[PDB]
Amino acid sequence: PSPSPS
Amino acid sequence: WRGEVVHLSWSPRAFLLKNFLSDEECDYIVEKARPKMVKSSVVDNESGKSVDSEIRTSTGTWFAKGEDSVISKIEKRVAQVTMIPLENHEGLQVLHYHDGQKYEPHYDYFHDPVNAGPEHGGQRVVTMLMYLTTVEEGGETVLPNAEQKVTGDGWSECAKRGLAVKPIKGDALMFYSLKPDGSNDPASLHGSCPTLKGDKWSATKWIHVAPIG
Amino acid sequence: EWRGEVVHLSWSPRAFLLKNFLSDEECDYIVEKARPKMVTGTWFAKGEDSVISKIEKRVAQVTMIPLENHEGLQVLHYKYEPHYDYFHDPPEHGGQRVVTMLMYLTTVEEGGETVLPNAEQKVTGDGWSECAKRGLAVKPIKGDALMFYSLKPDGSNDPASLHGSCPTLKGDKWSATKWIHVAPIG
Ligand SMILES: [Zn+2]
Ligand SMILES: [Zn+2]
Ligand SMILES: [Zn+2]
Ligand SMILES: [Zn+2]
Ligand SMILES: [Zn+2]
Ligand SMILES: [Zn+2]
Ligand SMILES: [Zn+2]
Ligand SMILES: [Zn+2]
Repeated sequence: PSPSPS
Repeated sequence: WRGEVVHLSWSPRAFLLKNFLSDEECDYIVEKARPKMVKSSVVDNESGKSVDSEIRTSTGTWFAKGEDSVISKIEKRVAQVTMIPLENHEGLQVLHYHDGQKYEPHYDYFHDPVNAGPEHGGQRVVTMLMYLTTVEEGGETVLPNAEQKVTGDGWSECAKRGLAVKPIKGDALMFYSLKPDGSNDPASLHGSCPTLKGDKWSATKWIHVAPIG
Repeated sequence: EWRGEVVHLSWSPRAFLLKNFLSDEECDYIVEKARPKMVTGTWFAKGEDSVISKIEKRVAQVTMIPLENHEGLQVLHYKYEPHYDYFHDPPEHGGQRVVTMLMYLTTVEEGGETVLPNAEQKVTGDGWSECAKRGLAVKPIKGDALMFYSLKPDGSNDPASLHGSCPTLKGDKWSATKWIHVAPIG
């Protein structure tokens, strides 16, 4: 899965 | 900025920027980042909630935009080269992998119904990966769905699964998560191969299609 | 393999000035082959000759949009009529046009500027024609190429990208242009 946002 | 740019691939669209960051910048960033490092997280594909997962075993931290002179110069350099305005950029994410730490193959674009929302700047379109150290063994950025795989010496087996990039201090990888028409590019599947010998420090800029806010 | 100086011009529209994008000799090559063919303006087909093919691949590299998505090279030999390069009102080949590269084949001593009237900041002072002061402007300088975006990063149309050409006051404006779409032109 996608890296967690800022 | 101006340096050598090596076209890596068209599918996905991938470019390597040689000597993007100075050694001095690389060092400064690792130093500021060290004390703040915590376990990296991912978002659930369905829910968009940030969670801990075996998938991804680095540590990381964040720097807010504009909170630091050194990083602000870098920030502007990243906007310059990507040709997308600073408003669309997430904060700088600094990462560390060692001693088996990895990031299994994944997409930087979101699947979930929350994280690519308007408020969040819409979808992620491009990522800049800045290597802050040179890694002895492993820790390659691997792109398994690339048109052209690497072979021969000095590449882990993990890295032969795809097109791969050896982390070298001062180099940055730019690749697109989206096609130019804005559709998802599945060719952009990427990971970080287990870091075996060495401390891999990198920094990322995840840039969106629209302003965050 | 083209390493050059990029001068950031604007954020609204997104516009960039690529110094020495073409060699003096490339310029000369293009204009000499275009001459016998002008009717003025004229078109060279993709990958039609080795010289232009090399240039085509350069454009692909700097725009970071592959060749499939590019139209051929339109050579123009130079009525203020600013316009948008995107399709609009009151489904096309390659879909929308996203990026335009305007390559100056000659240096123009006076006038001839590419003008962007809906731009964030307009030029002032000298060396600038009256027409050019209507907007952000760029001087034709042999070998320089203007790169600008017709669409915002989210693929919406950017009216800030409005652009025209000012009358030539002294000299002889020659240019070569490349239009790049969001999808293959096939
Ligand atoms: Zn789903
Ligand atoms: Zn796993
Ligand atoms: Zn990623
Ligand atoms: Zn929200
Ligand atoms: Zn370590
Ligand atoms: Zn029109
Ligand atoms: Zn036009
Ligand atoms: Zn003439």
